[PDB]
Order: sequence, then structure tokens, then C-alpha cells
Amino acid sequence: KRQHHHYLQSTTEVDMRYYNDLLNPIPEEFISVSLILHCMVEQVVATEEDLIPPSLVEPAPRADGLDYRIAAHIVSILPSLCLSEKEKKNLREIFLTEGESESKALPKGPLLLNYHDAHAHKKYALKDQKNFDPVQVEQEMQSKLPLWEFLQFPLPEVERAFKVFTFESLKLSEVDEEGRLKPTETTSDTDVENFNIPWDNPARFAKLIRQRYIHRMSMQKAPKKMVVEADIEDIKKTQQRSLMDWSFTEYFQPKVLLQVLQEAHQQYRCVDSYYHTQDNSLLLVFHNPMNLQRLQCEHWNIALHSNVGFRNYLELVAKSIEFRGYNMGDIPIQISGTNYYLYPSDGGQIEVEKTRFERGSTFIKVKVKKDKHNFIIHLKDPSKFGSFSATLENGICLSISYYGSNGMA
Amino acid sequence: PRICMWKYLDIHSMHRLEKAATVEKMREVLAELLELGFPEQSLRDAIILDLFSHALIFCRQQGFSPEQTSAACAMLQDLHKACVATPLGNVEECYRYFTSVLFCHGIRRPPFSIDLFKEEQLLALADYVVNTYFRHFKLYKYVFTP
Amino acid sequence: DSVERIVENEKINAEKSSKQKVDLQSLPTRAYLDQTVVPILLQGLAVLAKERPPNPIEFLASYLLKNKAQFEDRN
Amino acid sequence: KQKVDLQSLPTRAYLDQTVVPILLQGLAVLAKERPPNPIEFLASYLLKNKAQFEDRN
Amino acid sequence: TIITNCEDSSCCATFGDGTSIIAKPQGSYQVLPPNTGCLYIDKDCSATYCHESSNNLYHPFQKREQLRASRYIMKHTSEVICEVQDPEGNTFQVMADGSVSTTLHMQIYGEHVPRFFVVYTDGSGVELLRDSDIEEYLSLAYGESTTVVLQEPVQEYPGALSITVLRPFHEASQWIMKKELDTIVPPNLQSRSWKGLSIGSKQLTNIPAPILEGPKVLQMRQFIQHEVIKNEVKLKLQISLKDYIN
Repeated sequence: KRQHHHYLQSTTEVDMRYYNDLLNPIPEEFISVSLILHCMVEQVVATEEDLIPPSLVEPAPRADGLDYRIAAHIVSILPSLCLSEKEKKNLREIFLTEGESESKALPKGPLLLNYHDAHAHKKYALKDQKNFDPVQVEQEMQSKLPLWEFLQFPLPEVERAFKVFTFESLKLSEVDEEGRLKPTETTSDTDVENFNIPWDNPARFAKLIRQRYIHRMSMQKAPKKMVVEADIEDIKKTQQRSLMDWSFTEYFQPKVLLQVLQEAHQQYRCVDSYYHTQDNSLLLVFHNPMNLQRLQCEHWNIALHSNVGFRNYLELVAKSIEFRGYNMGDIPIQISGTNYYLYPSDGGQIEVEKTRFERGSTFIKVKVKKDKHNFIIHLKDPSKFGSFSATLENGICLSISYYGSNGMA
Repeated sequence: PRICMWKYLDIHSMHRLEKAATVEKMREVLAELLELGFPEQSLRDAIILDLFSHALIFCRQQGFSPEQTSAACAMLQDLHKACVATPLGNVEECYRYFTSVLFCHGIRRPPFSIDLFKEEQLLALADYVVNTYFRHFKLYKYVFTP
Repeated sequence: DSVERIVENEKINAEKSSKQKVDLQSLPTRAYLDQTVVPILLQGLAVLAKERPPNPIEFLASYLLKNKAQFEDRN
Repeated sequence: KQKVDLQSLPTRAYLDQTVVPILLQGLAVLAKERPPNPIEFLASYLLKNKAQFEDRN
Repeated sequence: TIITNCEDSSCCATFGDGTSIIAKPQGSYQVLPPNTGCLYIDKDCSATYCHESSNNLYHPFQKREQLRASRYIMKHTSEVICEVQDPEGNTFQVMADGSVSTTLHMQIYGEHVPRFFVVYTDGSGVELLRDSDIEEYLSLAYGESTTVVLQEPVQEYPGALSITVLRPFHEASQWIMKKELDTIVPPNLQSRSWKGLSIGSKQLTNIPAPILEGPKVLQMRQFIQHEVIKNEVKLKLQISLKDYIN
């Protein structure tokens, strides 16, 4: 109890208006997760700074003189009147704003958009948005993701063949016989061999053979002129895969490549990076390491520290501290989860996650990935709850349960 | 031409108007604040209430900061009073009067002005203003002038 | 009679937002988020910004797990 | 990225440098998945992937 | 758009993208994605997904379709909540308790092919694409009447060939529908200037889309097809590399 005590010493209506004002003039088909969270943050800053939400607000006075509105009546009243082909936009530049009188020479939508550039499409359907650019806002939030560091890595066929051969000589992440990801062994002597690719930096590869050979003398000499000569099998052994069936290449822009990288991040679990010293380029591989049974396993146990009572301090928390706690009113938080990743030969993915609360409920989630579609079952306390949910490629969401619209057995 | 911020509507009345998310409740709140009578007994108070209510509605439609709200409300009230202060045709004098009043809010030089505002919003007004009321100037003239 | 009963049911359903869990699993992204985590997340972010602990992720998760009862049962 | 100077940053900067990168992925997974327990799932995601966002500072 | 029956109460709902969902009074459903796949929900809310494309179009990659054909049976009211058999014969089963089971240098990927990227210092990048994945995409491009596919030899690269694909798109929301009849007015009163409800694989006879003469948005995807590296070239580069190291 003394150790427990020392361990401790070491309406509901939420203001909703500011967030609503930034998404209501935006259709839901373009309201993304990054855009919602940005308006979360603006809501908090406005609450702390007492910034009244933007909408219910009149503004900036006038150099010919009067209030705000009654031409949002007129600029909407205007278009039904009596005659010809020149004064509606002189009375839609004096009567639709000078700020929107910036009529660019029709570049908005007649424009070629990349197959992978979704942001350029959102900028056209929302070309008429005023005082708020969700496309730029969405790009700014995605720039804080970990995938952005790959586009800004630190700096210190024949060329095309060398790069392809480098990928073939690249050793990717592997998993053990149980499916657990093999840790990147930080052993001093064996780490040299992974970074010496004969197709990228043969000078290191030249010394690797020299180091390997000098060792071989040392074992042989234990109780011219030696010419260390490299051979073809020394280069062939480095090859790990074959990309002879990869002749098509697609070029992307920095803003377009980021979207492509995000898409591959949701389909692959492991991302391997290699720095090409010849042209200062960074090589990336989005793959899924698997065992002979096509399974990847992931175990994780986290016991969030709390002010657990004397009974809860000794059962789950005393062993883990043999700091910093947070107030829960004597309720321990120990979350343990097991992740299984199945990959049939058809290209589909089966992602199973089993999360259990030591003092709560056990939740099991089975996700099936196939043809960019998502099929999911949610189970609670294996059961009490059962429901099937789906999310197609186009974004249409489905939900059904045998136990009714509540899903409660 | 002076700074019309928190002149007729303060922060408390504006917050009351903000909690009124619906058109009808907000019209009721504006009628309570402006000391206007019931719209069913006088047409002038009804016209004023409708003007201010729709004004707040479209200002909701775009979105800005509260000091701007009070500045725009007080400037509307002041220029309505100026337009109805005399029975003679006085379009251009109110025109130039509030043209001068802008610069007392659109450009940063205290104490005669303060930079609460942006150029785009300004030009938006130049737009909407010269679009409606000086077109409908005779309508309010026939009503609010002897 | 069937049409009138359907009208009355639509009246009740517009007056009562369907907060059933399976119905929640289909709602659009913004609608699904607004009715599930948005107010508690905003409160947690406000508390985090007012206090600013050195462990922000852990503090936010602790706040979510502590005040989940004030937002899951009100629905 | 020291924990002392993060406290002195503005609200937006502190949130962007502390919880925004992980909350983005958490809410994305929550919306794409939609489990029956949104608050608990988001908290578990924040705790589970806190390493991938705390070690980068 | 709702197309329902007045005798057996069978209904079908179609969305803007072309997704069609058919519901039966017994409690079964069938979701038909516009591109590929087929999802079926039975009375017991048991989900069954089929990769087999409903349309019987002449796909020159029928061998590849058989390698991707698999049935995902998926139930939330049974002990086995996920079961699927791959074309290789491996049986994957997920039990209701979260446990899984499977019944059965040169790296072979099959369809789990990794994506290779080459990021430069300016933020741009080049992705290595498998030949089979591009030829299938081009085959669908040549089959569409509104899709224009362009080729011309690279003016600088010898032997390389860059392939470009053009496709008109929607200027506005894709979910905005268009009625079956643009006008319902008698063909002469205008002022002049089933087969059965076969919910199965009825080919959606895509009327060759009216040739959009200058559509306002053209979706673009550009490839670069280089000359395939031969073993003779690969062996020659190994000899030059060997003489380099020596």
C-alpha cells in the first residue's frame, strides 16, 4: 500500500457551430477525414480564443455604402429580366463580387487530370467555394503523415537496368515460421552485407569480398601475391527476385506520388526503403512478408497506467512497474490484442484482430479484402453482438445483422 | 464616418442571435433586441425586422468574425437613418458618405479606422450594395420619409 | 390506411434519430463520426490544449476511456 | 521536439505536432471500419500506434 | 432509382455509379458492384462474395480470372465466421474465438505482387509496373468506345514506347443520376428545330456511350513501355560489373 500510494504521487453540449460552418457549404462526397479533423482543431482554437463561429456573423463595410444580404437576394433575383447580351455581368461584376470578378480564362474544369490525382478533381467540383479551400486543407493535413518523410529523405539503358537489378538484389522484410515479423537484427558484422548491393555501390561490395576472403585466410591460418578477384556467382547470389516482367513505368508528380503512396500503404503492411547512391534516389517496396502457410501474426499487450486501487494495483500494475498514472477511479486499463493476416493465393486479404479488455469486453474483428472491397464482421463477447458491415471500392457502406438493427443477441 | 463596432448590438445580443439557429426564433430575438413592435401592427417595423433577419441569414451563409457582425449591423442602421433622414432624393450623398465610412474600417490607421476586414469581402459588398438598395431606394423612401 | 401509418412512422423516425448500432455502421463518414466520437474528441482536445501534458496521446486515450460513458449512454 | 517547448507552442501547433498525425489515421480507420465501440476502438488505436508517432519526435 | 415488382414485391435499387442491390421478400439480398464482384446475403445474414465477373464478356485473360476466382463465405451466427478456398487449394478458416487455421529460392508473388517505387530528390517518382497488370488495363481501355488510347515511339528513348489513355469523366457528382428517358414527350408533339426479371448475370448492354464531342474533363493515365531486358544483356552487364570490381 505504501508503494501504491507513492506510485500515485509520481452540460455535455459541445460547441459545434464552428465545425458545422466549415463543412455545411461542402458536399459530403468530398468531406474527407482530414477535412473533418482540421475543423475539429479550428473549433478548439476558436473556443479557447473565443473566436465566434464564422457563419452567424455580418462583416466588412462599404465604399459605396450599405449592409450585407439583399443582393444575395438580387444576385439571385437578377437573372430573370428584360433583354440583350451586355449588362448582366457588368451588373454581375458590379453586382457579383469584384473578388469573384476574377474570372480566369476558363481553366477551371476543362483540364487533364491524372488517373491518381483525386485532389485536382475535388478542386474543380469545389471551384466555386469561397474563403475556404478544402483541397489545400486536405493536402496540409496529409503532409503530417509519416509517408511524407519518404518524399523528403535526407541527402549526404544501363542506369535503368542497374535500378531494376538493385530491386532484385534487395532483401525485404521476412517473417518467421510462426508469422511474427523478423526484427531487423542490429548485429555489427551481418549488417554490412545488406547495404552492399553490387548493382548500386560495387566499391562496398568489392570490400565485402575482400573482408570475406581475409577472414577465410584467418580461419585457415590458425594452427604468391593474393589477387582478390570477384566472380559472376558473387554477383548472382545477391539476386533475390526477378523483375523481367516489369517493363511498364508510370511517372508521378510530388503531389500525385503522395496519393499513390497512401493508397499502397492501406494495401501493404511492410514498407522497405533503400537509398540508391548513384542518383540519390530512394527505393521503396510495398510488400507483405509471409510464411509457408501464408500467415502474418502480430501480438501486442499494453497496460495503460492508472490510479488503480489497492486491489487493481497489485494484480496488473504491480508487476509492470517492478512511471506516470492517469485518473480512472480504480479501473485498470490493460489492453491485449492479437492480429492475424491471411493472404490466399487469389490476391485477397483476411485481417483478423482480437482485442480483449482485462476488465471489460472482448472484441473480435474479421476483415476480408478482395477486389478493393472490404467485408467486415464485428463480434463482442464470443456471441452477444453480431453484425456484418461492408465498404465497397466506390465508398458505399453496408450494414446488416441477424439480431436486428441493434445487433444484440 | 466612425467605427461602428458594438454600437447597436453588443457581444451578448450577438451571442443570443447565434444560439438562435432557426430563422423564426432569430427573427423573434432581433425584434426583441431592436425594440421593434409586433410586425402585424406596423409595416415599417416588419420591413426593418425582415431586412435585419435576412441580413443575418446570408451573413451566416458566408462566415466571418463577431466584431464584423456588430460593425455591419450598426453601419446598416446608420445608413438607413441617413437615407430616411430627409425626404429629398439623396442617393449619391449617402453613397459618398458611406464610401468615406468604409475607409474607417477597411484600412488600418487608428483611431479613425481599424483593419478588421479583407479586400475580397469589401468588394463583395460593393457588389451586393450597389446591386440592391439604391435600386430599391424609392421603396424605403416612400415608407420612411414624410 | 397503410399510407397513413407509414406517414406516422416517418414522423416518428424524423422525431427520433435511429441510434441503433447496426444503423450506425452504415451512416456516412461525417454522420457516423458526428454521432459517435466528435463531441468527446473535441472535449478531449480542449482539455489537452488547456493542460498540455508531455504525454499527449496517452492523455487523450485516457480521457476517451474515462469519459466514454458520458457520450455512449446519452445516445 | 522537446516536451518542454511543445507546451509553449500555440494550440494549433501543439495539436498538429502531438496528436493530429495519429488521430488522422485513427479516425480514418474508424470511419472505414466502424466497429460497434467507436470511442474504445479509437482509444485502443491511439495506445497501440503511439510508438509510431512518439518515436518520430 | 427503384425498380420493384408489384406481385412478389422484389425490388432493385441502383445508384449513380451503377451499383445495383436487389432485395427479396424472404430476406435475401444481392449487391452488384459496377466493375467486378458479386455479394450475396442469405436469409440468415450469411455473406458470400464472388470475384467471378457477372458479365460474360470475352476477356483474353480467362486464365488470370481463374487464378483470382474464390468464394468468401462469411457468417456472424456460426462458429466458423470466415472460410475461403484459393485456386491453389489452401483452405483458410477463422473461428469465432479469433483463432485462425490454414489447411494446405526465387520469390514468387502470383497476385500478391509488391509495388516498387523510385523516389527522386524533387518529390516526383516512378513506379515499376508488371506487364500483365498493364495489358489487362489496356485491354479494358480498347474495349470502351469512349476511351482513346494513344501510342507513338519516344522521340528520345530508343525502343521504348509510351502508352497514353484518355477517358471522359463527369464534370459533377458521380452520384447524380440520369433518367432512362431524357424526354417523355411524344416524338411528334415535340416542336422540331421485356425479358424476365432474371436477377442473374444479365449482360448490362452498355449502349456505346454517346460520343462526347469535347467532354469537359478527360481522365488521363500515361505509361512508359521500355524494351524488356534479356538474359544476354543481363549476363553482359554482369561480366562488365565483374571486370569493374576486379
